[PDB]
Formats: sequence, structure tokens, C-alpha cells
Amino acid sequence: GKQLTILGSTGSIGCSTLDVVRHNPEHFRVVALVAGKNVTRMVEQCLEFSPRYAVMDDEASAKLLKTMLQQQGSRTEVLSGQQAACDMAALEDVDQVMAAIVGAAGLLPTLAAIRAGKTILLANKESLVTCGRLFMDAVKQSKAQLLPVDSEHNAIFQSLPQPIQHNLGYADLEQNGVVSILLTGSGGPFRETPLRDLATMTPDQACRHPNWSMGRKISVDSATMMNKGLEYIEARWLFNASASQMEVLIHPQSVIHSMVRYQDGSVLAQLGEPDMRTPIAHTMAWPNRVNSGVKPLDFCKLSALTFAAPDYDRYPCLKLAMEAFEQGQAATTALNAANEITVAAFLAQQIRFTDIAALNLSVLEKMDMREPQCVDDVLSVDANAREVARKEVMRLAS
Amino acid sequence: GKQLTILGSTGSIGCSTLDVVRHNPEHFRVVALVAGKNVTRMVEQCLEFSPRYAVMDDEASAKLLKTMLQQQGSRTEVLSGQQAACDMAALEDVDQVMAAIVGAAGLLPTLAAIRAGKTILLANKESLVTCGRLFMDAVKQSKAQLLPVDSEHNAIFQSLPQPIQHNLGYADLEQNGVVSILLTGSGGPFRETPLRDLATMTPDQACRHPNWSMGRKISVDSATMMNKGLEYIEARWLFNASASQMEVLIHPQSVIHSMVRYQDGSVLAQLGEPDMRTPIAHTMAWPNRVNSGVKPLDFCKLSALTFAAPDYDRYPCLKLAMEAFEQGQAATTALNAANEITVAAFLAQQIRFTDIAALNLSVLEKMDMREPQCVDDVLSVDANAREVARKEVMRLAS
Ligand SMILES: O=P(O)(O)C(Nc1nccc2ccccc12)P(=O)(O)O
Ligand SMILES: O=P(O)(O)C(Nc1nccc2ccccc12)P(=O)(O)O
Repeated sequence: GKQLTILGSTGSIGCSTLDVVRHNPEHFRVVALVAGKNVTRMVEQCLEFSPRYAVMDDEASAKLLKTMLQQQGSRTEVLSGQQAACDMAALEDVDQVMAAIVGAAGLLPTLAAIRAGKTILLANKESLVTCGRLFMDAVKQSKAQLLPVDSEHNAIFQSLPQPIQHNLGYADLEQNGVVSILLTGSGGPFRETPLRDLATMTPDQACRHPNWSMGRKISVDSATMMNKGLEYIEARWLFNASASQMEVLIHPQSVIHSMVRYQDGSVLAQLGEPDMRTPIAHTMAWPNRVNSGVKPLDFCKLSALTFAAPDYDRYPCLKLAMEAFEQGQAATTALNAANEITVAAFLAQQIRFTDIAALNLSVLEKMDMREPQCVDDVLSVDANAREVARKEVMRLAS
Repeated sequence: GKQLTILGSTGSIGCSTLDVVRHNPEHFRVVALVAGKNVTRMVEQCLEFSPRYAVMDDEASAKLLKTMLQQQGSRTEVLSGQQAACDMAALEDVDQVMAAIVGAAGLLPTLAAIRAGKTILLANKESLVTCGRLFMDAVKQSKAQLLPVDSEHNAIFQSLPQPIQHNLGYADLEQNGVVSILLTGSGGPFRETPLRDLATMTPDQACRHPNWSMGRKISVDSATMMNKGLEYIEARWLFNASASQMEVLIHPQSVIHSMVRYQDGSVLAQLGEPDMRTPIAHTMAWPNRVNSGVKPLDFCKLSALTFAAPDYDRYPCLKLAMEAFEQGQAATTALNAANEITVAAFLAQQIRFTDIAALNLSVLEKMDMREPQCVDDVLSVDANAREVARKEVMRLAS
């Protein structure tokens, strides 16, 4: 049985992760759960998985949770605050750490797990976007095994040779017969929309994800392909890949999750249903496999699979992300920050769908900052990009 | 780097193999080339790769080769006969033996390489189709390493976890998280043809292989799907798969070469150009990669990829193969034998296209002998199934 702490257990990934342990109680044991303010869900989780510790990121939620657990008879030790989260992510006992706390708050805890040499199930994919360097450096200096939970990166992981799977992040791609990494995306809902109409697209239209359903912010990112841009940035750090070793390909059906091209012409791909339990279960069980609860993909009920090259005039955000990577970590975290503001602004109906890319570009032009040397520096860049982003939204909205 | 013997060097696979060698001088050294009667090519190959030995089918063909090699200044030593052919596959200083001699011949030579514990580049279907059990028991005894060269089997191997690859046939699919092997095939030229018309199809119509060109006998095998049936038989032996661990899908475009599904929902696949140098280069460099000279496939220049389940009314040969497996090596050897006679008879316009499956089934029901104990036994079953089959064809010509 492997012991693990789930960073961000009340969220979607967290629940999908707990579902997987539910399918394999003999294989996994939850030692600790860490969450934010969703006390009700945290209570059910503690009552069902009996963790040694339950941590909230707030004293008000911790006491509120502590009262309910005691009322229910649970003796799970309650804690509060980011420091506690970091302690859970470094417990001598635990083997794996499901890093699913999104945003800045996930940085330090995830870093703690890495330093503690734990096996990290990286769901907090945005932490490579901002601390790619720091994180990969720390990963190598501790030999902590990184296992990407993101569907695209996981697909690539599974399609990569074993020597790279181990030593992930500092292994030599070319030396292992790998030509390039093929990152796939659906192209969003506006794949075939006339460029002329992109400026008038509405939040509800942009939120109609082509295949499966998901959050509004991440849906918009899928429509601008910024998600693919952020994933591009992450992949470069994660698989130690150069610009010429990366390819982006639109694949509307999203049956293939991503691929890897090899020296001899071979292309290895991972395919499957749109259910996060699959990549999650893959990482939790690696190098082996376990039942995930996901139905077997039925090839006889699929839409014909197609592919196409990404048109940059249609996806300026995708080009913007690629260009930013070559500029530095300051640029990528700034791009991420800005996109956070502009998308929320678009959803709030303050700016046009097309204003997302332009404003995003605009913020990077104004930044002009030095590459961070630590997390605290990253937070600094992030914060400055958000205010600049907010000024432009207000400047454009007024 | 690697010393190798090439069984059937003058054929298609053999040449593709030398091209990979020509592409990687520093990695492979040709120790021995074995062929039939094509002295012309054996000369150029011997001149270009300076093997130590070369053997031809008969003394005449060899006598002539020896003269030209001497006259051309070549130092290679000439031999002839099956025993010399087998001796080359067992040379102490040989690492890999590309087993590309097809049919009843090449059986003993590939068994020779297995018995010598070498790494076998299996590009000979006859082996597993007629001696599946004898051979897998043999490779298990000598610890020989089988690397499948055939496109479908190679794709499956590439999509299988490392523990299975290093222990082919001997490994356990379920313990390693594999739920099943997905064998793909184009479905042939008659994939869409009305069932009633199959009886009138001509050799020429049967020989229009859907995606790329190939032999007439093989094109026909693709039209009847006997092609996939034989591969189905091999796959079960090669990867130790049960009936329920096998799936046969029709994939018209042949971009996906085959796949394997895992317990967590993941499906790994191998894609590429229809060039044999890819799978050959793969087995030669395994566990690493080498240049094959094959153009990387362009995902933007493909036709929509589709799938469909094979209808046994349309492809009775497929089902026949599946049934023969349950009956043992005598049944599979008999099916293979009968099929060579009926296909050839079809090509000669002696029987109808639909007479192929009909007569294959029929000779199978007339066959007695069951479960051979050695190669000579299968050879005997082969010889008898051919005679029964020839009479079938001759009786039908009345
Ligand atoms: O895991 P990712 O990469 O964040 C996500 N990709 C996803 N790919 C396949 C299936 C999914 C099912 C549910 C949620 C996300 C999914 P996206 O690229 O943001 O759409
Ligand atoms: O290697 P296999 O698997 O025997 C063969 N598949 C093949 N796939 C791609 C290209 C080929 C070029 C020449 C001959 C056979 C080829 P088939 O399935 O018998 O058609």
C-alpha cells in the first residue's frame, strides 16, 4: 500500500483521485488531505478515507471542520495554514503527493514535496509555467520522481521511453531516439468560425467546450488555445525539450491525447476517454497499472479522427505563449497572470473575446522584468502583471 | 556495435535491413548473409557489406557466387545448404539474426537462432503460425529475445510495458495491467463490396491492396483477412494472449499499425508511414533508437482515421483462423498450408474468390494429425494439408 497526501482534495482532481483509491483500497492509503474552505466535502472525505491529518488553509475553516469531525466521532488531527500543507507534503511516511492545489498557494507545498524527495503527481501544471527552472532544478537535486497528471503531458509521458520516464526533466530526448513531442488540442469551439466573427463571440459561446464539459475559465483558454500555450511551456520544462522538438497539432475529436515522434519514424500515442481518472490512476500506479473506473474506449463509436496545423492568426495566444517561453520565466508567469485577468474580464463581459490575446500581448510588452530566482520573486512578477492587466481592462472598458 | 546474420538478405525485408545498416555503419556489422538463388543481389550486398560468410540455396547457385566474389575481389566465404543456413543463425559472435526467410524453409534456421539464445528479429510469420508452441517454449528455454518485425506485432510490442518486452511470450499480460491487444487491418479492397459480389471478384481486383502495393498472395490474404487471422494466431503466441485478450479492428487508412489497451483506460498506439524500415530499425536498435531513413509522417496530410468491427460473413477466413488456434498447431499449420494452395489456385483462376475460405475450412475438417512434437512433425502436417487442398482444387475443377 502506498501512502499519500492529497494537495487540494476537495477539487475535481482531488475527488477523481479519491475515487481511484476507492477502486483500489488495498493499493492506496490516504495519510493526509489538504484543502481550502469547502468544509462539508472535507468532512465526507475524512469520514470515508480516515486520513491521519486534515488541513484547511484558514483557522476559521479548520475549527469549523474540527467541530464537525469530533461531532461525527472522527479523530483526524486538524491543522491550518500553508506551512501545515507543506508539512503534509513532506511526511516521512507518505510516498506520493498529488499536487492539485491551483495557483500560487500550490507553489510552496509542491516545492516541499519535491525537496522531500517524494513522488509528485503533478496536477498543479501551472507551477511549471512560473517556476519551471526552480522546480526542475529542485527535482534533479532530490531525484524526486515527477509524474504529470495533466492529460496531455501524461499522454506524452506514457509515450516516452523508460529511461526518460525515470530521470524526467533532465534526461536527454535526442539521446533516447526522440525527435519531437506532439501536443494536441481540440482547437476549441471557434475552430471553424470566420475570423471576422471572433470579435463578437459571447462568453456562453466560448464556454461550449467541443467535446467534454468543464469550467468557464479553462473553457475560454481552450477557445483561445492559451491552454495549449501554457501546456507548451510546461512540456518544454517537463521533458527538457527545445523549440524544434515541440509540435502543436489540432485534433478536434480529442481521442488522441498527445504523441511522441521517434528517430526511426515511429510515432507513439496514448488514446482514451475524456476522464481524468485515467491519467491520475496511471501516475498513482506507475510503473504499473490499476483499475480506474473509466470505461474502455469503444473504437466503433468514434468520430473520424482528423488533424490540422494551428493557424496563428486564429490563435494569437498560442504564438504569444511560445514567444514568451523563449523570453524567460518572468514572461511566462506574467503571461499566465495577465490571461487570468483578461479571461475573467471577458467572462464578466468587460472586454471582447479577441481582446484577450491583444491585452495579454500588451501586458508582456510593458512588463520588462528580470527572471525570478525564487518563489517570492515569482509572486512579485505575478502580482505586477495582474495590476497592469487590470488597468488595461479598465482602460479599455472605460 | 551489433554483429548480425540476415536470413533471406535478397528479399524485401533483407534489403530494407541493409539500408538501415547503410544508415548506421558504426552500429551494425554484417557477419553473414543468407539467400536463395538470387546470386545477382547477393554479389552487390557482399561487396557493399563485406560479410564473413554467404550461403545460397544450392551448390550451383553458390558455386557461381563464389566465382564472382573471387573475380570481383571479395573475401567472403561461400557456403550452401540448409545446415549452413542454420549454422549462420547460430554463429557464436552473432548478436542479432534478422529471420526473413519465409515458408517451411527458414523454420529450422530461425529455430537455430532461438536455440543459440540470440536476439531474433522475427520477420517470418511461418514460425509462430505453424510452430507457435514449440518456438515459444524454445525461446523460453534458451532465453532468446524475440523482437517482432511485422508491422502489427512490432506496433503492439512498442505499445507494451517494458516488463513484457524483455520477456516476450513468457510474461503475463494481466499482471502488467494489460486488458487486451488490438490488432488492426485495412479490411482489404473488398471492405465495402456487396456480399453477393465477392464470388465474382477477380485476381486483379483482389490484388489492389488498399493503401500500398505488395505481393499478390499477400494482397489476396488482405482481401480475405486471412492476413489478420494468421497475425491473430501469432499475436496470441507471441504475447501470451487469450481469446478475450484479443481484439481485431478494421482501420482502413492503416496509419495506426495496432494498439494495446490498459486497465486504467489508456490505449497506447504506434503510428507511422507504411515503410518496413521503421519496424526493422526499431528491432535492430531496441531498447534504443536509430535512424531508418523513413520520412516522418505528416499528420496534416492524412485522411480521416476510422474504425469498424470485422463482419465474419464478409471475412470467414478471419474466424477460421481464430477457431484453428483453439484446435492447436496442427489446425493452424493445416490452415496456413491449405490457404497457400487455395490462394495460388485463385490467382490461377482455378477457383472463385469465395472458394478460398470454403476450401480452407474443408481441408481443415479432413485433417487428422494433431499437436506436432517437433519441426519435422509440423512439416509433415504441412505436406499433408497441401495434398488434401490440391485435391480439393482439382475436384472443384470438374
Ligand atoms: O488535464 P488538462 O490538460 O488541464 C485538460 N485536458 C483534458 N483532456 C482530456 C479529458 C479531460 C477531461 C476532463 C477535464 C480535462 C480533460 P485541458 O487541456 O485544460 O482541456
Ligand atoms: O509486415 P506485415 O505485417 O507482414 C505486412 N504489413 C506491411 N505494412 C506496411 C508496409 C509493408 C510493405 C511491404 C510488405 C508489408 C507491409 P501485412 O499485414 O502482411 O500486409
